[PDB]
Amino acid sequence: AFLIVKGPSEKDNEQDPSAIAFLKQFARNHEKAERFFELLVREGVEAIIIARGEREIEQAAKLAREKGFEALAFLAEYERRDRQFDDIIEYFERYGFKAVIVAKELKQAAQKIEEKGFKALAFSGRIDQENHNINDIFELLQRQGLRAIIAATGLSERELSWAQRAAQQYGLDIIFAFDEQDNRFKHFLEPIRRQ
Amino acid sequence: HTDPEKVEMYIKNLQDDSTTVRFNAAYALGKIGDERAVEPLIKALKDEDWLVRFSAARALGEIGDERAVEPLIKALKDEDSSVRFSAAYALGKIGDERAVEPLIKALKDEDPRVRRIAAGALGEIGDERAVEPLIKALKDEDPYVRMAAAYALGKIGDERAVEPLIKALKDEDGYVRRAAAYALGKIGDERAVEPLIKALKDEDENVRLAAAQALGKIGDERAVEPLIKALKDEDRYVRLTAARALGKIGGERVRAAMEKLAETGTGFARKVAVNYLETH
Ligand code: NA
Repeated sequence: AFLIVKGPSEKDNEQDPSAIAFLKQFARNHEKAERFFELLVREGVEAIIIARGEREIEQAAKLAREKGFEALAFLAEYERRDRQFDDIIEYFERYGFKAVIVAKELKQAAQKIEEKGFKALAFSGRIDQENHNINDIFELLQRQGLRAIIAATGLSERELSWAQRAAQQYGLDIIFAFDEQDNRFKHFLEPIRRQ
Repeated sequence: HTDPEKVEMYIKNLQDDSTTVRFNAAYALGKIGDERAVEPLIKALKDEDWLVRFSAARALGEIGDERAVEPLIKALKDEDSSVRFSAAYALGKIGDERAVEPLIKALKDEDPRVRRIAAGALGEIGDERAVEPLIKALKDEDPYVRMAAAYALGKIGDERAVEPLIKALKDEDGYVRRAAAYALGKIGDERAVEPLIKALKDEDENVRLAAAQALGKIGDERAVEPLIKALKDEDRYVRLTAARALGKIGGERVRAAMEKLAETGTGFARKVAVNYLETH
């Protein structure tokens, strides 16, 4: 699937046309993106946690809590298993996340989550042949404090490369948990990507 | 095929009145790289929307044409920090020496990522003109700039950075120390041996990891024994690195330190002493 979560919020368009414009490719309503644009601005998420599904998250959340970062979670997580979906909201309790993205294109029982006072969104999409650069969400998040990515354990060599490639192309750091030789800092050794 | 039907199609969408269609056409121009798109994106470097400027700047570095340098050079002074980053990133991807002095100015930017990427860009260009300004960026308050400046100073490999990087092995952040150690390893100066030896006693398991690999790159023998106690490191990879870094600094000094570890060594220190004394 593809779905993000949101904390209870409190007090929160401005001078920002290009940012909400980039949300329009994936976000549906024009005010849909407009509300999820203010998602990234207020808390100023400074860390993106990338994972798959569970003890991996407490490692990266510790690693997100390892640089004074107000992190934002992202992971695959496909099917149901008690809690999980229910514990999505507890990530904000346990780890103190500012938002959690979960990657079920249909069904999309988002009202299972937003019933208990947790704002949510909807789909986005995966592999695409250079129609719309999805990766620039890192750039909009970068302007909203995103100083580093943090890759939890278990990410495939593609998701590791994709997140490390996103670390290069957007001036973001990435923290691991190839991940043990010089490739742990490939985005810094090679700040500019290649062929 | 890289048919020009899609090429000139996105090209005409750069003057579209929709922001989304503009930068999404600029991104396709970068992924296509057809050089018939240099001038249209240079005009898009001043689009009223920053993302179209960001995407066109990035796409100009994706095509890799000399005609984008001076436009991106002016795009370094853009009002939007992301466009400043994208232009500094693209200039590093083009790597033309015209961008050195502008990126040296971008080393004095306000976005700690533009200065970070200007450092990384100046490292890719490798112009020795950028050495002294990068040394000033070893004092930038942002650690990612100090670290990117250190990485760029090591990629340039100019000896002028050795002692600035030597004093950067005592920086409060462990990532810039990771870079200063990796940098001094690439530069391979005998001056850095003693400070990297002291960096082997660092609290960070990554600074010890780099300082071990650095001294393996330097190939100096004053760090043979400091690498032996590094073979008793609590971090697994610092141990394996010192095993790699000692096979580099070959000779009898490492051999005589192996026969005393094939005899009286324990743990991982004995593990590689026998394997080295096997494969001399
Ligand atoms: Na994504």
